[PDB]
Amino acid sequence: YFGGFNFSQILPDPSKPSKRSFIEDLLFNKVTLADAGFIKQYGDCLGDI
Amino acid sequence: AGCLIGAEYVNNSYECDIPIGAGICASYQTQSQSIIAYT
Ligand SMILES: *[C@@H]1O[C@H](CO)[C@@H](O)[C@H](O)[C@H]1NC(C)=O
Repeated sequence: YFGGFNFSQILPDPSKPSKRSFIEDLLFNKVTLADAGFIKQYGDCLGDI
Repeated sequence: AGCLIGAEYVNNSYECDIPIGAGICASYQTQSQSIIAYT
């Protein structure tokens, strides 16, 4: 309770494991990443599919 | 960022001394003298 101000969309929620707010979830889903190799990818690159 | 050879992972948390990768740092700590890796 903050005097009637509603900060529920900007404060995080512990339901999801990556504790991001609603607006942060929209901003992260909106930008489509190029899926670079910042995660290891050579096991994917070995299996030709 | 790959895998580390020569440093033992611990379940602690300090400030970052030598940055390795996605949230992992390494340091030279007394607890015999050895190199440890931590988040
Ligand atoms: C505004 O606050 C109420 C609690 O008084 C909450 O139930 C509601 O979900 C909030 N609005 C939004 C859009 O989350």
